[PDB]
Amino acid sequence: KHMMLTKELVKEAREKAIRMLEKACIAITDEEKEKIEVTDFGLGVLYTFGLEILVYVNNERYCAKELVMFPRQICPEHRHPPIGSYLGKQETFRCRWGEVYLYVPGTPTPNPRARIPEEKKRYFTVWHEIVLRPGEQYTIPPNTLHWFQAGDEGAIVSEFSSQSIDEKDIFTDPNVKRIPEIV
Amino acid sequence: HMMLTKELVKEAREKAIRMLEKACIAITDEEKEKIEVTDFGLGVLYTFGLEILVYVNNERYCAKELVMFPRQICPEHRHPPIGSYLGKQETFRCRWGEVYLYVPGTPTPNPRARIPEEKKRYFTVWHEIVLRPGEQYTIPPNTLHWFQAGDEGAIVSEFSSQSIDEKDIFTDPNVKRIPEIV
Ligand SMILES: OC[C@H]1O[C@](O)(CO)[C@@H](O)[C@@H]1O
Ligand SMILES: OC[C@H]1O[C@](O)(CO)[C@@H](O)[C@@H]1O
Ligand SMILES: [Mn+2]
Ligand SMILES: [Mn+2]
Repeated sequence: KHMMLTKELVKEAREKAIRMLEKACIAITDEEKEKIEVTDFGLGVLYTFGLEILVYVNNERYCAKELVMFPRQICPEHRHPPIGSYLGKQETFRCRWGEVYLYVPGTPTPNPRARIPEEKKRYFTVWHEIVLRPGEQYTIPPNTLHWFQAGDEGAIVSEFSSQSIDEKDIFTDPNVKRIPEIV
Repeated sequence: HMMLTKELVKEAREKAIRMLEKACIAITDEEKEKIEVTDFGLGVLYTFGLEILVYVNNERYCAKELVMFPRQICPEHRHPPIGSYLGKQETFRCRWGEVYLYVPGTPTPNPRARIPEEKKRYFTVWHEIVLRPGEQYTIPPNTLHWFQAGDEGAIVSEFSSQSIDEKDIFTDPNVKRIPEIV
């Protein structure tokens, strides 16, 4: 069934993300702990498709975030398009802990590490693999299709970017709604 | 006073690497060789100095890790407009240790920072912001600021618009930003 993001699911996920941040020695304030965003992308299977996000700062000039991912959690394929005169978000990912499998346009990598549910494979169209372990980075230019899945222990991945406007992101999966609906 | 030598730089790079490791911040072997050590041209690295890792710096944004040994001071400066570029805006986030940041405003009584008496004239802003791990402050462009780490040192992340270090304006006319490693 097309399941639902509940308050209890959100609380459970927020607490798990906080433990992961603490394990990686990343200090976060009590106020920030309350502002960790939990999204299941409107797909109803948070532990399959989902992200736990801390926004450190986001303004017209720049943005920085911490993306926390549970084991094998997937961020559905999307891109950050131009918005009016804004070029669109460019971002640099830096893995801080665990490992993540990032996919961008290019020649399909053989034997990719990511495992996508069979019924959703149609909504993953780019297959050039970049594996990031702690300390490693990759930069995604604006309006570029990408998606990612954490490894079997999960991941913490920093974002450094231009202004973020999540509401304007374009997803390949037409079922995705970026902004959560918590019951 | 001294000149910044290759040996002093390598010693400071190694100490900054150990501090990053203590804070559990992963860095690549390539990044270890690219940590910048500056004494701002003032010849007292352990008084005025910074060890910097630039994670990324382009036209759209910049992120750095600033490592500071106990009581290292960044001399007072601002990031000005450059042509049509507004100038760098930056957000600092303390990751480890503690740092004393000073910005324009009413002088704070009993500041935590300790500055050399003979350099006081080149520190002109005195409104104090203390940042402990997890805490942040944002400096608008063309704003005078300086900072000193606490008695354990500090690791302070920067999130900012494009960085152009060469165009920074320092209050101390003795400061030279761009290195002279002999
Ligand atoms: O909106 C989808 C998510 O994608 C990211 O850029 C990672 O690609 C996050 O900043 C964002 O919240
Ligand atoms: O150049 C002076 C230094 O000041 C900072 O913005 C911190 O204020 C660093 O990015 C820079 O390297
Ligand atoms: Mn993205
Ligand atoms: Mn600055």
